[PDB]
Amino acid sequence: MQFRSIIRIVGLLLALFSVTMLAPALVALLYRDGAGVPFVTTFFVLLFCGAMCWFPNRRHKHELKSRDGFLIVVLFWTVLGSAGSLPFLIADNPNISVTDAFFESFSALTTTGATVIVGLDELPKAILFYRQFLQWFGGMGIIVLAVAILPVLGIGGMTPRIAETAKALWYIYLSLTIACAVAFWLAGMTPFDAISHSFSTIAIGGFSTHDASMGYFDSYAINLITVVFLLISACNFTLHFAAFASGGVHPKYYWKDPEFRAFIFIQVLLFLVCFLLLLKHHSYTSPYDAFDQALFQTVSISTTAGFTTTGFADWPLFLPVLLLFSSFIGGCAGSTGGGMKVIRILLLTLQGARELKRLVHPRAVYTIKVGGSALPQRVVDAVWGFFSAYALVFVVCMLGLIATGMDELSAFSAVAATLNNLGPGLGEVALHFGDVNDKAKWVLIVSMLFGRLEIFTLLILLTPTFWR
Amino acid sequence: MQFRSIIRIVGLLLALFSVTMLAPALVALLYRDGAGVPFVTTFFVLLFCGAMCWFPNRRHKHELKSRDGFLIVVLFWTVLGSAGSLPFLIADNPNISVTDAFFESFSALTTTGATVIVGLDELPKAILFYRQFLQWFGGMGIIVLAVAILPVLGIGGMTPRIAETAKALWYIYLSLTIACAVAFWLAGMTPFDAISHSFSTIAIGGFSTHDASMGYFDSYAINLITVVFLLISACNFTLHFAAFASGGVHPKYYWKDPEFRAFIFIQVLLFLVCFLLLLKHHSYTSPYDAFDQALFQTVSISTTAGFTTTGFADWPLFLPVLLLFSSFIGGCAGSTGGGMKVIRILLLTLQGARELKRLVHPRAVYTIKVGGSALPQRVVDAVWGFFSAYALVFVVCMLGLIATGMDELSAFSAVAATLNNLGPGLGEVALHFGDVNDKAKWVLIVSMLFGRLEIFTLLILLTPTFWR
Ligand SMILES: [K+]
Ligand SMILES: [K+]
Repeated sequence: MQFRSIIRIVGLLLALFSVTMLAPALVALLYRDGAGVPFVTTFFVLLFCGAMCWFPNRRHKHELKSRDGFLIVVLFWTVLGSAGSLPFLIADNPNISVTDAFFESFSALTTTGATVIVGLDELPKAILFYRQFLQWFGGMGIIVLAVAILPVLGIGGMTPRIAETAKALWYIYLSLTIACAVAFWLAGMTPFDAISHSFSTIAIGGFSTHDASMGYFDSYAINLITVVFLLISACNFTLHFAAFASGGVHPKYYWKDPEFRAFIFIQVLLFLVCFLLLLKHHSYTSPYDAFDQALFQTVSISTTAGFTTTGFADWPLFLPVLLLFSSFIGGCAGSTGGGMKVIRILLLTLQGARELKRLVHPRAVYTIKVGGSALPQRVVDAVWGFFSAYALVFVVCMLGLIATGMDELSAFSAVAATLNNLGPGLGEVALHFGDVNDKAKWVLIVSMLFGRLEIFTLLILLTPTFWR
Repeated sequence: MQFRSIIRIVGLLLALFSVTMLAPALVALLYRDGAGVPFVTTFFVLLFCGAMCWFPNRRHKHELKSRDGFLIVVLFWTVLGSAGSLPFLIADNPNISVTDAFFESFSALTTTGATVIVGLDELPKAILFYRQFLQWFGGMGIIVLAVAILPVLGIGGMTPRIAETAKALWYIYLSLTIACAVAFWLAGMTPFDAISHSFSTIAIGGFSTHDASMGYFDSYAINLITVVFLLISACNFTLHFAAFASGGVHPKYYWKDPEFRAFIFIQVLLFLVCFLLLLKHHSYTSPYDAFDQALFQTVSISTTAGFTTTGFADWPLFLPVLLLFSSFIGGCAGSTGGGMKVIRILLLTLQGARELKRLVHPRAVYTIKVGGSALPQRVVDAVWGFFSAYALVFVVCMLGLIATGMDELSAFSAVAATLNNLGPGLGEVALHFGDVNDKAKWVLIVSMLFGRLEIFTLLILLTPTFWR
């Protein structure tokens, strides 16, 4: 099991985390205020803990088989998500509840995007920043996690070299959060509203400074930037490594990957169906606004990002509800997405197809292939075993949220907002957490843990056969 | 393709069906009234059609491969369900709409149990009978269909001998609808309310004479009979053939089958969780009533029967919603059930299990086995390919119902009531069809067609590769 060597990397992360608490405090000094003291408390609070899991240790046992790696990523999200709830807890200045602080933290970390703190428009910019930061960080926590996770769950798609992997990611990540934040600034976003939004935009997070997210400034120019960098960020960073470990070698590098392709078909089709139905029901008086809102939504909520510019005014009930299911897809694998990713669908619809044909030609031998042949005994089994589970989780979560207190259709929209790391409600406009049954807030946090770990990795902790 | 030889069995069925229209008319002569003339019109109306598909024919081409059988059972339910809407259409005495007549017919035939005609308490007993009959018939239509359907979709669980199969079923069927109807009569049900209820009870139908179904007479004695014959009927007739092709050879014949076992565990556990939560929230003042209602519900709605004695008074929101998901199981295979049957779950949870283990011991070779080993390349693929489809259907149906007009959570409860051939609503008490958006009534009819054909057999009609 090698518990020790684990607690050591926990102290490494705890400690490695504290060093972040400064960036927001740097802001409660620079920007106005003076009330970002709860970060400097947190900085010592956690800096201290870290080197107290790591000092009574110093024991690099490397790898340590399957049963360790699982336990690690669970802790990674488990712990650093709990820590995050400290500056909220402490800084009882934009004073929040405890479950609230936890929620607004885990949701911040997991690039989910679900808020319990309202009236954030006028807050301390050290606290406003901390919220966007955790998303930008968690955002990294995923891409490097979706490269050192393939050794386990993410198959069919080390110790001193996994490092020089992420190393590369940092750049793709950094290039984007700047390439964006600048483009956002030219849009006219205050520098702070350009760097705190370009944080939660690459991370498919969903957090905003403004209370009404991208309701923001009605600028088609901003809504055009976001939608672009969502599409980009929502598309698999190992394909970016391809376009940008060389330079102008980008072209067909993308159009050649089928998941990237499939994803593009889905985005065009989804927008089509959404944009056209905005015009059938005359939801806007200017077929331009139709274009604006339709295209933004089918992209932000499709990719499990979570940004919203509409209340869904005269929008046909259909469109949100359709958009609520969209979130079950969105985000190529190895992206910042979160629904059972693009391929898992792509595959699913192929593996299902094979099944109908296997009804007419029960002789012929088909083998599900993407460019060159999946593994119809093995990876095929993994996909539509994951699906089932995904649904089993969803059903238990909704059923536990319904017991917990809150109503039927809401539990529905809540788990759907959480499990796909989406953020908003989206059903029949009932979309606001925070003042939810408190027990329910926990069910919810434990729901977005499932969505981030793609179920198994954490589902397997309950197994009997994971314990020995 | 052999179209001809098909249209011939259609005329055989149409005609073979007309001969039934007399049984209800026999009642509009015996029982009071005099207004069961629309049955005798129907009797000639259809008797005529039948021998007009079958006379310009007489061409027994036998079997005719896969692509015919599929087309047949589709027509079976498609046509005989349309005919059924005739005595309703005609008998504009308990006068009904057209989509209403079709709905109240398809739902009657498919042992679904969803009604659009209200105030049926005081109606012509020829029409009241016809409703229960269609369920009793359709009830047969399923057991003989789940024995001459294994040659196609129902695998891993002919022409002059498939006959002497059903032959046997008729008896098991007949024994039960009498064994019951008598027990119901001693309960005190009027003879007619004993034979029209013992119709829709074996057929896991759900239809009642009384408007408030088994609200009926508050007798624990009736609620005790129904629950028994539901459990019995809800359990796989080829296991009955075992206990009763010999006699006292019943004993472990059941307890040895794993699906029968699995089903029993689910019934006890479900009732436990339901019965105990009725006492935690003090929903009844006499822990006896708790026992009564809890046990009835977790059986009628679990097995996709659909009978209800409660409105769900002080019942915790949780329990109905939990019961609404229950309907996705219920009914061993080769029963009168309708959820993706007991095994499909049983298997599903096993095939899922195998998947977690395949995360820890990626070397070891597991093979999902029930008594002696399913086919981890083949039947396993079929199960959780069916599941996915089941969910795909559900989602499209709910999304089409939501477009069609009706609201979000209702569409949810409607498709869930239709696809599992359940009958009632069950969500947050909003449970009444009939006066629903009319287009939606069709989406609903075409939803319970899917539930009865277990998806594929009709899903495959849309295929490209089914057409040549
Ligand atoms: K999000
Ligand atoms: K039923």
